[PDB]
Amino acid sequence: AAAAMTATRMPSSGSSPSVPSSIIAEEKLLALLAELEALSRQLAALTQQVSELREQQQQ
Amino acid sequence: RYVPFHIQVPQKFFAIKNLLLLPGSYTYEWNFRKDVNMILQSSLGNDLRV
Repeated sequence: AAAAMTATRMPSSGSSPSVPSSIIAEEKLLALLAELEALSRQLAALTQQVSELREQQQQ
Repeated sequence: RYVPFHIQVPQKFFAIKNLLLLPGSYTYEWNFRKDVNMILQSSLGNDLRV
């Protein structure tokens, strides 16, 4: 009634960026698709000359 | 840090903030933000989502 009455008396907000580091970029990209063919070409050339041992030993 | 707030927000849009609206019924909608970086200001300027 008196004394104190003179003054006065959720779910999901879904953030995303959190506490990780900063990020950067560059545009000098992508030789790498050539080596996948270099590697599998030269791999064949190994077997090709293993065959050239065998095809001369068989003579 | 916790504040049950109560505020009166004024209309800033130039075309209507001073318009003398004549008799009739009018739809009046507005959109309000929830983004604390937009809504609040901090002395350090730190991120408030984090």
